[PDB]
Amino acid sequence: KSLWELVIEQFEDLLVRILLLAACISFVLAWFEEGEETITAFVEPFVILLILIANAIVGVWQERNAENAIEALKEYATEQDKTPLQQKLDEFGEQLSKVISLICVAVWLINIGHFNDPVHGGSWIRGAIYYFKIAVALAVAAIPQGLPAVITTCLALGTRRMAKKNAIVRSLPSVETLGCTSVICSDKTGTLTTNQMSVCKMFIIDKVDGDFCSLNEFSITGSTYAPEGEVLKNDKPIRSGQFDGLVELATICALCNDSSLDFNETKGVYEKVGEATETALTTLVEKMNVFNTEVRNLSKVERANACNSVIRQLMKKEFTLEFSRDRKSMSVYCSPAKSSRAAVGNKMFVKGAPEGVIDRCNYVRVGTTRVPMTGPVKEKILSVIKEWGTGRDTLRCLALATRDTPPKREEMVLDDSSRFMEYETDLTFVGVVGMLDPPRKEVMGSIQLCRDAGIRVIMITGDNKGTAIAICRRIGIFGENEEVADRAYTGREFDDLPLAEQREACRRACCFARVEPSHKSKIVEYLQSYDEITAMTGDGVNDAPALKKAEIGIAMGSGTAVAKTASEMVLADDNFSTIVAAVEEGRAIYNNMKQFIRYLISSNVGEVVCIFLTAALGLPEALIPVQLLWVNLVTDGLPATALGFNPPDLDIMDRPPRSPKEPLISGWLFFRYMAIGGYVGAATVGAAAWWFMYAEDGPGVTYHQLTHFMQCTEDHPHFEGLDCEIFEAPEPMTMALSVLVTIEMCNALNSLSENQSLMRMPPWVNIWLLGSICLSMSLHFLILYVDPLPMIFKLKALDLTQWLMVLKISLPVIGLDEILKFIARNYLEG
Ligand SMILES: CCCCCCCC/C=C\CCCCCCCC(=O)OC[C@H](COP(=O)(O)OCC[N+](C)(C)C)OC(=O)CCCCCCC/C=C\CCCCCCCC
Ligand SMILES: [Ca+2]
Ligand SMILES: [Ca+2]
Ligand SMILES: [K+]
Repeated sequence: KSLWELVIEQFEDLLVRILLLAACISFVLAWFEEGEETITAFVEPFVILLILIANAIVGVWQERNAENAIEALKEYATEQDKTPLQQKLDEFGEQLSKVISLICVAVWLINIGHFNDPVHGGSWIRGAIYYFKIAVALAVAAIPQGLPAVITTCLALGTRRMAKKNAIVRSLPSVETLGCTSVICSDKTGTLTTNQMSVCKMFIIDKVDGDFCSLNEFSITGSTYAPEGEVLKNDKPIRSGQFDGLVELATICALCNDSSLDFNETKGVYEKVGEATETALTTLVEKMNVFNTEVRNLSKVERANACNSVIRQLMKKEFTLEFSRDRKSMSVYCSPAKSSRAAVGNKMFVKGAPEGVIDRCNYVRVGTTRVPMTGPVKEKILSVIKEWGTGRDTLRCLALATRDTPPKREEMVLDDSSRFMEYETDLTFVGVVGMLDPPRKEVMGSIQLCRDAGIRVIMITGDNKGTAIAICRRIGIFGENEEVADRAYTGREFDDLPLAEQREACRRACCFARVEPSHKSKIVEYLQSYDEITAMTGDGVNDAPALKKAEIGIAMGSGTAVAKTASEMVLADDNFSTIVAAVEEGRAIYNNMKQFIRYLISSNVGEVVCIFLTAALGLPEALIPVQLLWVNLVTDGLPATALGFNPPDLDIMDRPPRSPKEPLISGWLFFRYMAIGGYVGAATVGAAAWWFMYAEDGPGVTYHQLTHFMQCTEDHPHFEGLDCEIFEAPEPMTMALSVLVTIEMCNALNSLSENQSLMRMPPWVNIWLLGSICLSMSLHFLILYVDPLPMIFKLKALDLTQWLMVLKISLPVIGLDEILKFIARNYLEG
């Protein structure tokens, strides 16, 4: 059950029922009076009922549009769980219910002296019932009904829109927190950058003298997974079969990888089989072709695996050593089979992260030579390792080596992967392949959007800290000259920090490189310590316990279904930009709720000001009960509902993330409610008071007469030349009514955005609201001009002259908010 539904939606229904009851009591009592057997006696109950029918029709169509949105999305627990927002809306509704109740009792109490008035027949009871019908009808009107159905729509409206932007939400209460997101922690590879990495640069050993180590760098072209491209040396097109060093490197590439290149004929472009990393080497082999096999004549469907198949028989893989996270490399054992190359012994190819394959290296091959890995051969090639991955391109270096004297196959463990590393201690060295994946377009811009939004991004990659930082500088996470030695840590560094110092690091960090699986859950632990709403991404099962600890666990479309199920939202895009585009939508929905609430509260305040003002001033009452019901049906109805179709605001990603601690209504916003409320409630009684004092063929009276109108029968000398029954005239009541309905249709236009002016976001930015306004307006004109109708609601037709007065009075309500929305943008926001 819902506390808001119980105290507002249901309470409003009982009020209508007891209102109708009050009507039918007046019906029975209007029999014992004389001349009251007229055919007007049934009219009032017949209207309160007839309006209740239309108010119900609105309810049905408002519920039918809500259940459809939820179902259209779905198509294509000991009762103790509620969102902080749901706890606030239920606290709100309880206050509104209580406040309106006191307010309406006060309406009935301030009219005690008006009970025995001659207008009621001179009976105290007959008047005491009337003002009861007033207070109750006001209570029905004042109540902001329809909230849950409008939210339910918006909640599913954005969800359909998020799915359009590849953002697939697991749960619905999740999207509320998406807008409150403070920190977005995301994996670099696959998300912040596409998985289309190819080998663009590569270098090997050229000439070696003590402290004179020379390198032979190469630059390959064609960063697509295709043999399209030629290897270049010093910007000079040279065949790969011109250097003996490329021979050894190409050999390891095609033998250590388990990646194929199935050219899909229907695609037209070469595709990828296996892993993205290893696939690049396969494309590298074809683009090099040191064997100088016939290339062009081989068809598109086989060329990709052509030069790759030349080595499939040159040697043959015996067994392949698996990858281990500790060693950070992998190896194959290849005794030359079917090639008569077994006479020249057998070798062992390895492939992995530089440092591991260099520290555990003792020899450096020079084309077809062997040299003991000394000092200069190490530091003067690892300088290139650094300057490659730290430059403009930010390459992912991958050292390639070979073991000329491998341990016997008669001695090898397989159940223990930690032993694998010990089989790779002594080996030669060939070269290193520079490899890059490109960051997605405008991630740098999507990073920017977060910064403006006050949302912090934290990168979690597997690169070294040097290139990890270089990546952040490329995508604007870090400044090009900012000292980031305080905002970037590694697995070894973060663990070497004091426990209390570690959480302090998470208050400033934006990058993490070479990270243990346990750190992700350990970072969320620290981010939650600073009370930050954390959106964490993941792909592996190592991320699984972290996607439950984080506020918004974010999975991957290409990721395993284990994380996709145990998350709150899944990226079918595998894009980082999808994360923030879904954050934006989370904010857009909450704003749409605040526009809905603002319109109702502000307007309905005036409706309460209206009744209280005329009573406190001494003016003839502006509204009878059945008119108050018409105000509600027309303003609290379709126009307010269509407010849930407002477009996303403009100042949406510039304001800081909304805290769950923030009250539902701020101080300024409450004042803003009262101000607009204050005006419409005064502008409506000033409309009726205008008919009296200043209107043409509206009996011009002094303000003093109008205030003391009850003495008209007595004060003949003070009310000379006037008719006492003119204070019961329908024209002023029509002016008050027409203004109130118009000024609320104008106030609806104020709720297309919270702070953006109507100049920035025009009234036609929401067509559904325009139609709603048109409908309510035409419906009001129907009551005024279709002859049986004005008699019923005690109204008279308005001519063009006094319809313009309605405009002159109403339209400034747009003017007032524009004054306030100006102050909000320029004196509060920024
Ligand atoms: C016959 C009956 C009258 C009917 C009235 C209908 C109201 C019409 C609604 C809108 C008309 C706006 C046209 C004005 C042209 C300005 C263009 C526009 O684009 O405007 C943008 C600017 C502010 O924008 P900014 O933030 O970018 O510049 C701030 C940035 N910086 C500080 C660097 C400059 O102008 C703003 O929007 C300010 C807009 C305020 C204009 C209305 C104010 C008139 C005064 C009173 C009317 C209501 C009184 C009720 C009670 C009042 C009590 C106080
Ligand atoms: Ca209402
Ligand atoms: Ca209203
Ligand atoms: K979670």
